[PDB]
Amino acid sequence: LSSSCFPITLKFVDVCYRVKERTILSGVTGMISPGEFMAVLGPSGSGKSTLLNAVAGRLHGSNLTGKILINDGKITKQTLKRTGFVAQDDLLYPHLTVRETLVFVALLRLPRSLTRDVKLRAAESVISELGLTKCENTVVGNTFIRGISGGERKRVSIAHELLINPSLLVLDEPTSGLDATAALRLVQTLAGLAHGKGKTVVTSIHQPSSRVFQMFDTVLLLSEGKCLFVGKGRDAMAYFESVGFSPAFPMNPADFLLDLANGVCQTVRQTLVTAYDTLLAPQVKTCIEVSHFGGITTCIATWFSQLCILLHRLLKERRHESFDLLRIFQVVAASILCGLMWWHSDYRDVHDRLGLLFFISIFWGVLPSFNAVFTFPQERAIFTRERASGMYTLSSYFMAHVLGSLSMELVLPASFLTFTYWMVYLRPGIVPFLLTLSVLLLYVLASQGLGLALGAAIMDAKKASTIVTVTMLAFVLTGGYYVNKVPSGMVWMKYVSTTFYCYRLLVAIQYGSGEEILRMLGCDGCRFVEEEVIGDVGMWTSVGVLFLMFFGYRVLAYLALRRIKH
Amino acid sequence: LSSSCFPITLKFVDVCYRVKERTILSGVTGMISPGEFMAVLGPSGSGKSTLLNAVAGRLHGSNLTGKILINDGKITKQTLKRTGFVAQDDLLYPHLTVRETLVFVALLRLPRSLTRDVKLRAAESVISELGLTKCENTVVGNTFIRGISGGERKRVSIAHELLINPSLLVLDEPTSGLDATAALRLVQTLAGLAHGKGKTVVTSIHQPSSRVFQMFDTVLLLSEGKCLFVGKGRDAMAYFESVGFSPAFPMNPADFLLDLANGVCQTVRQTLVTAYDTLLAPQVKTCIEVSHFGGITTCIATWFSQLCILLHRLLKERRHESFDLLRIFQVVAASILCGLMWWHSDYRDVHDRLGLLFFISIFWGVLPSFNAVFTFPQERAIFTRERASGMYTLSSYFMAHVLGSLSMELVLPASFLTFTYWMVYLRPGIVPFLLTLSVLLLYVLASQGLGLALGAAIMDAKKASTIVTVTMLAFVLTGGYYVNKVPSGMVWMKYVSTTFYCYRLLVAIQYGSGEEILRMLGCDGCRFVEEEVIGDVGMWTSVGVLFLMFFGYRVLAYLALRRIKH
Repeated sequence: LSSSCFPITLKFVDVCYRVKERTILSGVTGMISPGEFMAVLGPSGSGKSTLLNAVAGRLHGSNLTGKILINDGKITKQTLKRTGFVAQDDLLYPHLTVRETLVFVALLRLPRSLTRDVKLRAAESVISELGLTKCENTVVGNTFIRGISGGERKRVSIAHELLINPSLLVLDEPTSGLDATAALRLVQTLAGLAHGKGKTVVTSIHQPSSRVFQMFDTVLLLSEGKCLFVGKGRDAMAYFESVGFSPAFPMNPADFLLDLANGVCQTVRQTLVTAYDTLLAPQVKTCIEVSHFGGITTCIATWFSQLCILLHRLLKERRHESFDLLRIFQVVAASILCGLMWWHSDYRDVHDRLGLLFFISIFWGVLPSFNAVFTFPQERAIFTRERASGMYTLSSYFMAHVLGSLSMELVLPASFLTFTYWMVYLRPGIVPFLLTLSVLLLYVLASQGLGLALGAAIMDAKKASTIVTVTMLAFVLTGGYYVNKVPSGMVWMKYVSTTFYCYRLLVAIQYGSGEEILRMLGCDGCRFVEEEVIGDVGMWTSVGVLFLMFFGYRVLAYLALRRIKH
Repeated sequence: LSSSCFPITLKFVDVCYRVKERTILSGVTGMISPGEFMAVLGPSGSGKSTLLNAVAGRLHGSNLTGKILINDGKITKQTLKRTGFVAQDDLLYPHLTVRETLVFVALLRLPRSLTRDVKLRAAESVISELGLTKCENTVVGNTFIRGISGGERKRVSIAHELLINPSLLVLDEPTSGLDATAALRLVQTLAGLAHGKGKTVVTSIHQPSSRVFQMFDTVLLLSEGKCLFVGKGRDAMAYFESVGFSPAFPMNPADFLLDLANGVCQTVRQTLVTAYDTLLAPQVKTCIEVSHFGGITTCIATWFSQLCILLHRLLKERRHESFDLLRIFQVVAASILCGLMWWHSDYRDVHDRLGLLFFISIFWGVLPSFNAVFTFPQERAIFTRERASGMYTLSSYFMAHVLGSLSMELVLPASFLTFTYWMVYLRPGIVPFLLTLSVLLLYVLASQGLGLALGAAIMDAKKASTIVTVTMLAFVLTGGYYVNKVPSGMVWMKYVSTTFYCYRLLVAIQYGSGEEILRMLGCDGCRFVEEEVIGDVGMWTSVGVLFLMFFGYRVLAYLALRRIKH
């Protein structure tokens, strides 16, 4: 909102940064007043992006030296309520629209003390302020999904920070990758935020155009971290002229200053360092000195409010993954092939029924585990950016993925079984169908948690697609169908198999405790119904271990995500 | 080489291009003399990239109008021996070094009449000319594999065209994506090719810097396709000044001309169109008028020379795919799991041996088919660019992929079987091992050709990874192990299965024509060795169909690639 926008007079004196002892900054000094649009200029590797991260307050410790002052005071936690940092990379969900993106951010970022209709009025007030009205119902997209323009993807990211009404806006190269005229209108917007709304905007332009440079108020030019010039942009050429450096051909003045910052001026970098420290840097240093200024029920309902908005956002986005048309075709074709190869099958052919019930165990253990290993690596960049700026606390983020995957992932196994239970002539009745559906859906969830835990432990999505393939290969081979005479050192491995407990449960639903197909076959091929259809584990032992793998593989996925800060 | 470089005086008069009736060009007229470096300026959507494609001669037909003249003559096939087009996207193989990239191109592009030591001297003469000596042993890489710089990836692509010694070099936005100083040294190189080597260079710079614009000789400025200015770049500001358009603030002169090309000059596009057609365009038009100028054994050995260089290049590149460390681990872990679950297995346990030999059939049919479906979609951009510029003719390209996949893809199945033949206690002897290895390697090749044909027919690598999964699901289910009582309408489907013929061949090698395990079991469970181990197909019928699928799936992969021009 365009009120007085409570003022921030940012100062920094003697900021020195050293990473390992490469000095990135070595004595920068300046101050940015309210209503001022500063542009930080400099070549690559000059310390532009490091000075802005120290201005924003997100490079702390003993690597940093010097003082950064917000209204003659240090950077507390109550000053970072009024500071907004727009990073260089825009991390957005591609399948949300522009209005849906900024409504969900306005419900998570703005305080809970406000009404819901107030927080939708704060999201429609940054769409019109940044000029996002014409694209507000268009999806965001990415390089694959076609969506909004490249200059409007930057305005969606500035709108994430403009929702909390910051007094200081720090942008890290916002015009990089835009056009010539989309980068001019972005600088026209950021200058209007400072001149016409009382903010303090500081940004770092990479290679300014001719009329882009005409829009800055103040310019700070860095060579390798030693700050050649601080002052008005219309006074930059007249200073370097009366130290002895004038251009020869018609230049963009932003091309002339970046020539001096390298020391490639045609007819000097250490000449301009001492020239700054004898004409201008005393005058800046006096300006630093002259300028002188619920209960336990509320934190539970805050968690359930954050979960319901995160679940509602995740369902509009992660339903193009679950119901991908190449994923539906893979289950539709498996339903037709399973229902044609075992069409009107006989329950007295025991060896064919057990290969039916084992193919269901292979297919619905390999397929949910392989898709779930991409869930957490794909959103590591969006989670880290949005958890750092408030918005959630990894308990509501994780539970919105746990609850949002019990919903989307159960539609396709339930449609597989409804199709191929009555064509394949499995055990008739409403009760054996609902027990077969209950065991299959509990197995799909217990096998999905194996991929969630491996994807959270190995945050590489390709290195973990190999470990879940080797793990599901050992689970299928010990599931109890391929090998009957297991060697003595390998009989333990079936008890950690997820496929072993689903398959033993499906045989107990279809065949019982033997003794009814023994009233169909003689024997009561005699031990072929004494090691295959009666088994070893009970029915309640097999159910309780599939529940221990449902809860246990998602506790391990939480603890894997808890250690990364990612 | 820096000789006289036989001169090309390119002319174009009244070039009009219309795609569907959007006019991209509407009457461009100019001429580029030898020893001249022209820069084509203009905003986006102005017809820069279309004028250069018409200059290079790669937009022909009736969409184009007007004349393009090379030394007062039309564009034949003998003038495109001397024209080199450097496109905007650089399509290189990431695992070759810079010297290996330009040696393989020098052996394929340069004529066969030369000696081999001459063609390595022509590849080391464009590395030093473009200044690629310091990076010549570094791999090229991409966004994933770390390699050479972004400005050196452009110099590798200019070296592809500088190998044939062209007289006319056409570059389509070469400084796009580079730095400020890497784009200056590239223009310094292209100006040295025109000024110091007698070439005719014409390029289209997107957003020139201040001193980049000082390096052009002539400038052609387009608005939407109507050519506002043709002349020297040092005379561009003085022309627009004396028609009534001077800038107000210090500008880069390339920013001022692109302002006039849009009609956004501060204080006009149709004003400058007629101003060009009344002062300069007569003067150009007179300059168009005043300027006035083995046997059948050799084509077989040319094919085998192209095959041997394409095979040698493919082995250095496609061995990081075949011997990926996550692909070796998938086969090493399957060897240990197969050798532990069937450790010292008994041949009298028939049902366990048949599940061993069927797991080998599933694993080595699913794994080569899925990897082969990415082979041809991944190189569709590099094949289309390099087949158009000579270099090969799709028969040597396809046979270098057929022969280069009988080599790399057979190492990992042969190591699987050498490990798990003697631990699993399969049939002892040198003869049954070599027959089991022969059947497995012929099955790996017949199953690899299924993925090659599906990847060449569907050039989407993700849509075809789904069809090869559905196809291999129908092949495993009809392979003869899961279902014994197949319904009557589905017994035909096993005869198109690749898995059916490998599995029937493995059972015939291990068990013979029954009758020797019937001397171990009584019966001669009686029909369990009469429908499982004796089967239906013979041994020579099963071998001849696996050969018909080896040759037949690669004829279909050739005919799929033959229709796309891609």
